[PDB]
Amino acid sequence: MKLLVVSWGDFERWKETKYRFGGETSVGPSTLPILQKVIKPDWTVIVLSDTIGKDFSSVETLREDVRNRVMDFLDRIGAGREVDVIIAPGIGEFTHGSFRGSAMDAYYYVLHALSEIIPTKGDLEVHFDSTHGLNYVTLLTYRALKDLLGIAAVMNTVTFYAYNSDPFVPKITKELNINTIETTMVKPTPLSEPLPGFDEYLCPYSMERAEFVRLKGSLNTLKNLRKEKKKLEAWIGSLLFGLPLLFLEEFPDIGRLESYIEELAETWGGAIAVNAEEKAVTRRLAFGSGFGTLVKLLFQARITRGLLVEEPYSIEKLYSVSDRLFRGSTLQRVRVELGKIEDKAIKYARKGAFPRDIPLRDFLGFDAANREVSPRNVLAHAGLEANVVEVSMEAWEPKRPEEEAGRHTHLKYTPVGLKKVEDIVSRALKESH
Amino acid sequence: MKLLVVSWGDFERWKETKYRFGGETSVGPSTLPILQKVIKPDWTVIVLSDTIGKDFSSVETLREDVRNRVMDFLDRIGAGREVDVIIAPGIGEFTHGSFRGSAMDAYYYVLHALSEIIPTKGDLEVHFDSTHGLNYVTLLTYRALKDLLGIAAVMNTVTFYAYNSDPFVPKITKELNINTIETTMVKPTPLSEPLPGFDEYLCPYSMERAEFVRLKGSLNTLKNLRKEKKKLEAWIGSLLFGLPLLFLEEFPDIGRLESYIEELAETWGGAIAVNAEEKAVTRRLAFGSGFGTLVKLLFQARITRGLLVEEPYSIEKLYSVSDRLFRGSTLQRVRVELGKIEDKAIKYARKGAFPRDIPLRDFLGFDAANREVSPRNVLAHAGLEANVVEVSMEAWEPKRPEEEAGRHTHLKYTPVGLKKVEDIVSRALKES
DNA sequence: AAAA
DNA sequence: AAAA
Repeated sequence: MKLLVVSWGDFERWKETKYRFGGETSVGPSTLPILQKVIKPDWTVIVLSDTIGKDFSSVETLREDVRNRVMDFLDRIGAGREVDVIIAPGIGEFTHGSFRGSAMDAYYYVLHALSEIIPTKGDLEVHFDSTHGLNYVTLLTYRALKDLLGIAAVMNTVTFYAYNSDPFVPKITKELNINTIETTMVKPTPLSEPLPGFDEYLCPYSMERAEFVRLKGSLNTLKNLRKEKKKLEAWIGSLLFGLPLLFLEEFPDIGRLESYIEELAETWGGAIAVNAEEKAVTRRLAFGSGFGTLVKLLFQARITRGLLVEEPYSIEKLYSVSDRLFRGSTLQRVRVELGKIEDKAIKYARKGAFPRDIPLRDFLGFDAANREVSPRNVLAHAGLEANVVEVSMEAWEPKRPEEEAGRHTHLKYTPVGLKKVEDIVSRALKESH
Repeated sequence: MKLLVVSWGDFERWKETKYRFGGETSVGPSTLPILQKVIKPDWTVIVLSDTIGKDFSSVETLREDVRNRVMDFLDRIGAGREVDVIIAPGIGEFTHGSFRGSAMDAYYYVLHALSEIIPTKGDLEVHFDSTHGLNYVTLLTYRALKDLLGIAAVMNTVTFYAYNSDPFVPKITKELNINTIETTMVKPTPLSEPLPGFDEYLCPYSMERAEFVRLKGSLNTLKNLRKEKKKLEAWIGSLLFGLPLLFLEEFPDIGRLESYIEELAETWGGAIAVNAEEKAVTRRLAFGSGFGTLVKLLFQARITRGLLVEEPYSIEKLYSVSDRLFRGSTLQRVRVELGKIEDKAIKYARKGAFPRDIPLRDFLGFDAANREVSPRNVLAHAGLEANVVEVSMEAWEPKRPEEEAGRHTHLKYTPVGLKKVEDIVSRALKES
């Protein structure tokens, strides 16, 4: 899958010129048709400001205005119609109207928008054109694009290209070259944020104290997230710290996450007052970092959902999950920890012993010296700490126990053990931020 | 230490407006004084396109012309004397001149320029303004800033703020708000890319390929990296994978890296052909990714230079280094591995035993026929693998061995061991 | 806790 | 809001 994103300003104010790209040449007011010809994308994404709209009779009338205007422009230029248009919440006081709100709303809106567009299965080749864009929309789109591709890179190969044209001077210009200003193999960056406090999901921009308190107080998200917070932070830490069993046991509910993001996005959408007479759009609620963290969390869940399996978790399963999620010394320490339990399972099996629901400490034959559960031992042993994990060997007739022990040996956090791991991994994720 | 960086285009064509920022107000043509007034920066940086240069005699009368007119404009609105001015190489075909070259040369030049300005000690509060910026220069300056602060974040606390004002619209404009577009705690990202092939340090933009090969041949830098490439990638791997002994032993020569960069820099600049009559700059050499990696490598070395402790490398010193350099699970892995060697060294000290110049396998007491050095065992055991490391205990009169053993127990790689580790860590960094 |  |  190849993906072309373009940051656009006011497209009706652009001059006809000549564009050079990949040896091909193009006459027109936009870089898009030559970008599509050369790159041949599987899908195109256009990101432009809300401020281009010229109708204030409704918020949806303001977006059907801007959309139709873009649909005309794509016909004027040789551009296709396989396109998604993201109408981002823009700021300022213009000749044809006024738009107030948090400037950071565009980041959270575009992040949320791109989250539902960027494919969650297979490799990504992403092309970003900034020739036509506004400074602050372009930077926040670049940032929102990168942050998601960083989570995509955990499971899949992600190459990122960025283009800007030669600068346009009124009449000195004859041909503009479309230059590659970036070419990057996106590094895998799993989410390393804790869920923030319940002030930083939706904030009041221009709203009376009592009215905001009623909206905030009405949200199912904040009520639910209060109790679900620790487990989601335990899962976030599972990817970051190299804990393959906690990844599986703490895999989040995608439906519930989808529910939280739609609820907040809708409260924000509904809190936009479009004053039809005096041509003013006021976004009376602003998105917080908490909304951003949730969007990223659900994206990481979608990216990695294919690894999840049913409740009996074998050492062979933890091996394969680990080889996908982890790299470098994190991966190799996990393989050594699974290896030590595997090699012990093999010894038991040679003797015709198949222990069931036994603590890992009793499985590996530890001393009675330490039963306390430290962050040191939890983090250092890929979360397979001796005092929290329970082991069960399903019985079989061994002929080559070296290769069949892995499938028949299962690991499980004790109900007490899981809560000790949750506290440690949650606290460590919050202390590392 | 608070830092302020601003992205500027053509600073003359801006009109008088007033600005609102953080419970203050200001009148003038740029946001810099009201930013300085609220932010209270210990230093200011200004990144410009060199395309605004008018007098074309040669390169020093372009970086003069622009620095002249920047310093005139900074007297007009009282920006003070605490300012650094980066005249980044721009491209295009303009009213008063023509600048040709690679679009990406601005990134590497600003990266290089920023690598020498940004403090390499103490916490950082970086403030960034995109109000006045060109499209590409602002985007590359932003990326250049983030790439360096990510490495700075390894050792210090780095908070980053970005600003862009309400859009200046000439009719119906009363006052523009300085909007905060970004506020983030910068995540520690240690350098995680190998040094490339000796192709991609300088590339010919507009140089006949026979001339480039001649020039690439006269560079001492590429001939010196030929040797060092592996030993430097091993050091890069040391930070990324949590290998504290390899970090100390492979610690790069800063004076030497300084001389590589300055040579690649002054070579690039010496291949800029200015033509006074045609009014045309041409940057015949382009900066490659290899130049960027060397600047980032040097910056990471400056950031972590304080940790290069005096020899020999004791368990106590390795703990101290590790406690500063590593986080999360990687730190605990390293602490557990130093704890294994420490606890053994205590058991030895109790019996009155102080082994000297002993392989770590013999120190820990290992079976035969596990002498093959696997990537698995080097990366998984904080690079302290039993077949590559040599332990020494300087004999002492113990009183509390549990406290004393850490100081008196030294670790080093065997001459053969270090090359296998270098090979393993270099290879692991390339598969990335 | 690698060959507690 | 193709160099506020």
